[PDB]
Amino acid sequence: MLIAQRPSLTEEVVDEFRSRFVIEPLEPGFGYTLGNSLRRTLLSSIPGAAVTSIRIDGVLHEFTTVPGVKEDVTDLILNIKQLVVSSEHDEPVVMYLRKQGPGLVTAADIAPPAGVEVHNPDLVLATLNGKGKLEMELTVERGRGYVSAVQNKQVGQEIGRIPVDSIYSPVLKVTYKVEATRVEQRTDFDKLIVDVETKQAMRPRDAMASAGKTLVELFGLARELNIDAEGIDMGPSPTDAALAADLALPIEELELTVRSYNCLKREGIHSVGELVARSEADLLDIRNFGAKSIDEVKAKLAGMGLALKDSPPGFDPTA
Amino acid sequence: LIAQRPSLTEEVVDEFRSRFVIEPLEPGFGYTLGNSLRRTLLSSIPGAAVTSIRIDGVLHEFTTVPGVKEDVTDLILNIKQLVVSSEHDEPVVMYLRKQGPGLVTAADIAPPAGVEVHNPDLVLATLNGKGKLEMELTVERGRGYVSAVQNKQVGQEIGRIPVDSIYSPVLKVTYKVEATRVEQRTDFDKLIVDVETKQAMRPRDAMASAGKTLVELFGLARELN
Amino acid sequence: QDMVLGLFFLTTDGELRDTKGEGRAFGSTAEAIMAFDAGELALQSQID
Amino acid sequence: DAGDVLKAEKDGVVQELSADYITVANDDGTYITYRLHKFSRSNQGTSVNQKVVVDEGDRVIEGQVLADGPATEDGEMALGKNLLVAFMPWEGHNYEDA
Amino acid sequence: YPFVDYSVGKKQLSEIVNDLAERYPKVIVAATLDNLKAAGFYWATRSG
Amino acid sequence: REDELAGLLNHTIPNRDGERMVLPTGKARLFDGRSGEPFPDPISVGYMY
Amino acid sequence: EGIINPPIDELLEATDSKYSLVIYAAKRARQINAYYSQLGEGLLEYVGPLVDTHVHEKPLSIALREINAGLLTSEAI
Repeated sequence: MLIAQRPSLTEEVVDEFRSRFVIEPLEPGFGYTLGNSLRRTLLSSIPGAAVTSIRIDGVLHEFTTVPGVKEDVTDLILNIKQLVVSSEHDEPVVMYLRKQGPGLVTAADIAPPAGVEVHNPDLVLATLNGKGKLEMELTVERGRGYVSAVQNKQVGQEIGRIPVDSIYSPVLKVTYKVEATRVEQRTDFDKLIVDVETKQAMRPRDAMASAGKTLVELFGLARELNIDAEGIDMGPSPTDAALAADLALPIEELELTVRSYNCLKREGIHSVGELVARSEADLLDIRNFGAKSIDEVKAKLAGMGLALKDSPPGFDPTA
Repeated sequence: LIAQRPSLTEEVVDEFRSRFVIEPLEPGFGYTLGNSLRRTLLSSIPGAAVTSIRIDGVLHEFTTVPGVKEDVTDLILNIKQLVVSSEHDEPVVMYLRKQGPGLVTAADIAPPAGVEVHNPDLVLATLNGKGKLEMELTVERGRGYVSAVQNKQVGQEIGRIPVDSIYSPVLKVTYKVEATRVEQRTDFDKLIVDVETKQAMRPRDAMASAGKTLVELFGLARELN
Repeated sequence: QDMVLGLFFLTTDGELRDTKGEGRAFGSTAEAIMAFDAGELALQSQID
Repeated sequence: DAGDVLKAEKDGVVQELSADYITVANDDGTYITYRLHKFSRSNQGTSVNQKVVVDEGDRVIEGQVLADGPATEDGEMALGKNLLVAFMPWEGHNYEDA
Repeated sequence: YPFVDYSVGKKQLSEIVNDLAERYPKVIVAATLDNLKAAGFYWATRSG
Repeated sequence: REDELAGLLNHTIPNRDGERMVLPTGKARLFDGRSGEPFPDPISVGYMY
Repeated sequence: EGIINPPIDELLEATDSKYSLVIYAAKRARQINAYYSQLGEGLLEYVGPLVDTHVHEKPLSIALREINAGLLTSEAI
């Protein structure tokens, strides 16, 4: 069947890393079929990297306070958790923080090894007073979604290891809603609004693209059961739908040198499509050839951007 | 981080009942997919259905045909449960003709080429010795439920009776997710979708159509980059 | 009605509820929501 | 007892049957034909329409029900329908007795 | 508005609404009332 | 009597899948039509006229 | 947006009470409507609108916007 009204997706930017996408007009229903799916795929189906556990020093589990630092263990763990990192190593990778003396120990004082990066060096991790020392170790690894310290507790016991919650997913908060939008035609056509908020690393548009790709793969998994199965046909794919105005037009050219147009008219070319592809060999072999005529059929041929030997659409002439 | 991709398999419980098993999905990610598939299956699977009739000696719904045991408003309810499939995009027509005593089962219709009646056991009416039935049923293609009012044509005939159309080959869809907790030092879901259709097409075709529709819909979001 | 009930069930103590968590510290409300979506936290459990 | 259900007067065997009438051959040799209302109108503007519950070959005793009434099903009162009901508030669409 | 941090039945909600009406413009009060309505309906549906 | 209803609720004919959907407390376990996630607690269901 | 624009609190900063604001806005709306009706014919004392408008906007809304922006004055006669 034919949808008869292709939905469109439009983005709005609220902050540096906060966006609001609108999809409309969706058929009756269909605002809930792909709203929860998009939200969950965004929040749990994008790879990321994060800290798994920390080793503050040789002495800990004195949760009252870590000597030398103003804050307490829980605040330090939360500050570490706010850290955003990117990694390429499948195995866990250990980096060190070795700030000393009084002052404010921040993320820029970390010493990541090769293959990992910290995207917000300006984050503050703690404050040291009275010439204190903070010799900390951070283990970073990759994953998906939110996995708590539970499922990260290690049966093997180490004196200084403390596991922390891991926020792998780049997107931090996603919400969605649906509304009625149609007036001209019948009402009950759904408009879907999704608000996405991520972290410093990735922009919302990339997250949306990745989620869409993953869902497309997931549902192609089921569409493969019987490829010759009818569904709801969107129809006019925007790219070729727009490019049909200039790529497959029967008129070879509108404004160009009359000499070249006349030469190429009575030589086996009627629509620009027959010329766009396989251009060099056709222009060379046959009697119709030109040296500088290329300038008239290569540069000025691109009415809205086109190169030759390009695959032409509509290979069947609508005679 | 797992590098394994989800995979789908099929099992057959009856000729019109299947279980599709998808695994391994991300934790807390099976219910959403199952419900999306269920909504697509119950909403937008194309099919064919009857959309109007006309009987030899009947002018409106609220009357009765001499010789038949049912009102003309009960024959309509009886042919609304008539499961058919069509291949012509035009409004095909089939004819029902019966004479003498007996039950007018759905097997007594003479469909043209390209259309079928898939439950040749439904009882449409019963005729006595002095009764005869002659009617023509119009078959069209669509999806979802289309009311009689929407089926009214402009400037129709006096004897044309529009009928409610139910273009839906899917009967009952459900799902369930098992928390496999497979031994990979991780936890994951395993979705099982049970699909039953109304003897018009196999559940595999319905699932394929639903997947095609959902892929088309999510493609627009995929290409946002 | 049906709004007082919702805002009460939302904001109430876990007397006889299956309160899970009860000691976890979260860096923001978004992290708490992410933990709740997974079967790890209860809407009434006391957390930091 | 309401009087809106067609009841056989004398025992017999249904002779001929159609949505408009039922002719039964009584046991004492006499034949009686009952007519049924079809899409009539009641005082309140509703529709009075009687179905048939017997078949051609059946045997009927006196008092047996031969045709339903406006709101009866096989002889007994039926004013409504059985629906699968769930008790719960749902997004406020059933708020305050809706 | 300061953090509430206590069970909110009908008396508490009435006091909160009275405070909002007394201390805030009318548009903000209407917006807050609509927010409360939507959230209450949602969590009453999810209440059990 | 309520005793008979409570007792009978535990001996109904199992459905085609071999399970009884309504628990002995009279409450079933529903699913959300829109979000797809199950409702947190069992919900009372049945047939009403 | 709609009938709650401009807010009543902002409007009341330009008058004494709701009762006077009602008459103020109504008189301005009547002036605007009369200007529209007789715009084509010979010129008259009526003026306005003094703010950007829409295709077919209610004159009362324009009057309220003008009052809120502070482009009108009410005397006593």
